[PDB]
Amino acid sequence: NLCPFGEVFNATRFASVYAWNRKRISNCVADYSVLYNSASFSTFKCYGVSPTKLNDLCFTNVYADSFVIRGDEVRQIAPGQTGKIADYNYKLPDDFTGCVIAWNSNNLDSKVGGNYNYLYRLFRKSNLKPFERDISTEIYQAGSTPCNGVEGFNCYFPLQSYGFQPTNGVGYQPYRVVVLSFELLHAPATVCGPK
Amino acid sequence: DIQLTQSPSSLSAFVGDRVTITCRASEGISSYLAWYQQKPGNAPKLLIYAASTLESGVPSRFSGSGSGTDFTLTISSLQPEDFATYYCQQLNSYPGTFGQGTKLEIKRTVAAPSVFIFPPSDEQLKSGTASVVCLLNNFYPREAKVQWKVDNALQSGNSQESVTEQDSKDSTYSLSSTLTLSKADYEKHKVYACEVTHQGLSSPVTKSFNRGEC
Amino acid sequence: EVQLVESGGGLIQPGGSLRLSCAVSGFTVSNNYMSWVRQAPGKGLEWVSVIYSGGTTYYADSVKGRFTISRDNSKNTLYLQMNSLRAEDTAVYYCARGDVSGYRYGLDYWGQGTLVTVSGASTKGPSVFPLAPSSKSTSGGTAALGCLVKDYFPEPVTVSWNSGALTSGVHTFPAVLQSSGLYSLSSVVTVPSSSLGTQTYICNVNHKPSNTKVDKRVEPKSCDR
Ligand SMILES: *[C@@H]1O[C@H](CO)[C@@H](O)[C@H](O)[C@H]1NC(C)=O
Repeated sequence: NLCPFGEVFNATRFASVYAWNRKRISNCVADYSVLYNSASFSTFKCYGVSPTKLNDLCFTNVYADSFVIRGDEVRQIAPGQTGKIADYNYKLPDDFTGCVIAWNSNNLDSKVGGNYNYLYRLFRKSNLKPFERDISTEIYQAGSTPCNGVEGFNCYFPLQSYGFQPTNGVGYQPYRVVVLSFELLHAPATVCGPK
Repeated sequence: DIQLTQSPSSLSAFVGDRVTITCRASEGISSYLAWYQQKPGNAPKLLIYAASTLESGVPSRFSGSGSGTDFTLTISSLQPEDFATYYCQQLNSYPGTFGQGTKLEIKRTVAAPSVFIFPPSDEQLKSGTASVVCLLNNFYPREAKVQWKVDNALQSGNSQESVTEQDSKDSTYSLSSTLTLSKADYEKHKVYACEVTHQGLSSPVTKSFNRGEC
Repeated sequence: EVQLVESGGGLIQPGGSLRLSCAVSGFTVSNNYMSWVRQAPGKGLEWVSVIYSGGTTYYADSVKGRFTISRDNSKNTLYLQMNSLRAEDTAVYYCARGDVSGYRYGLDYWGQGTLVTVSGASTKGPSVFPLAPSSKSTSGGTAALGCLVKDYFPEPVTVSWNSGALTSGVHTFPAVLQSSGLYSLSSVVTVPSSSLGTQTYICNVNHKPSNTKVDKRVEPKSCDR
């Protein structure tokens, strides 16, 4: 009964970071060695866990979050970071326990002319709390007069398209990111490594 | 980092001319580019954003195009109020690098400068310094070269230049260059000269004097 | 009617501190990306810093550790605390609405600007010297004469000829900043060489910072024996 990591990492389509995807991994045997022993990732950072010791560990549940961001934004998917992504799209807690895995996806997510399907929230009055997902498309009021759903002066559409083209500098190319959260509650452990 | 090369540095045009200003990014920045206009003594004004979106209130004659590395600002029919400096700006990443700028000046026929050289005054010499001045008067285009020579040694590193704004009546420029030496150095030589290179001159013009009315 | 009004600029010595303010009306500062951009005399534009509505701040590498952007939601005002000021920080500082990274809208509204001068130079009135017309080179044509307005601080100076009666042919040049930190400027006028013996030419130089008012008679140079 293997954990369906293949469904998460090898998904034909990833979510936009503002509407990041969460998959609750539970009741399965998890071989994390298929991930660590893979020359496919540019980023593989773990927090509160050793990456090689993951196969010895047992968790209540594991969460697999996934989205697409720029290469220069992958550094914001870590505890204690600021920026448009950490502040208005996907926020990790300071006591984060889990892994952050990223890889270049220029061959899949960039289009000759611009993709436009991948978005990010550009306007938000306040920063997100950790693991908050805001999918509101309400017109952003930058002044004193209400917008009333009409894009215009001091009334912006809150989301912005990435517009990924294969002629972008590496730090501006699309990157697929999978964040694995490790949950440890006073309840039975449903996700254990191979025994 | 991303470098923006804006070209040309200066452009000559008439009211009614179609003008194109170019901007070239060192890497693909998709449509993250803006265009600004700035008049002397004034804050910049946004013309175009998101590479090709005309900012509200900006006249239809201004238009931007491009995506990736190569961008252009077009002014389909110059109006008198469009003679200004124009800047491109990348909005892809910090530090939001601006281009070097393009000054859009009035086109005029070529005019050679009248060259005058002024020795240091006796009053100035009393206080220990000597300023030698070279004036290049009412010329067009702005491109001029001033070469100082002291006893035929080409001087480098001891002169400073200033140019006027293009004249509101005859569309010319004027230029002043000052060669600064100590009084002791000034008295160690005889021939002081400035050689001028300009498109309106068939060959360089040299104005000179010999220290001590010699 | 969008309005951005900067204040707080002025003369300051290297190593000193200064706070700029920017009172805003027409949009809510706390709800917008607000930037500081600066322009050194005769140079281009340079973005300085940004504050996000959420609180995040970014700076240009040249101002990191010395400048702090902040705001006051209640006064709809933006601030820039400038510590350890250097001569290079001499620029006109503009507050503008917008950001410069993944923000396609650009900087749509800018204030009038505030000039910050970072210099250790002492305020000094200029010395005024004549640029005597070449009397030896007279040909029944055009002569040039002038005034060298040397070693003054700060800007500006005003130059007039014959108390305003001589205006045509006059070119007062932009001042240049010398390596001593003082300014120097020249004002020239082209006149008919036939008038060098019958017409008096005087440049009237005014430097308000030092309360200096100098009138200089410019005459063709005389012989020696
Ligand atoms: C994704 O597909 C590749 C190619 O078949 C495979 O090597 C890899 O193990 C798959 N990933 C997972 C987690 O199943």
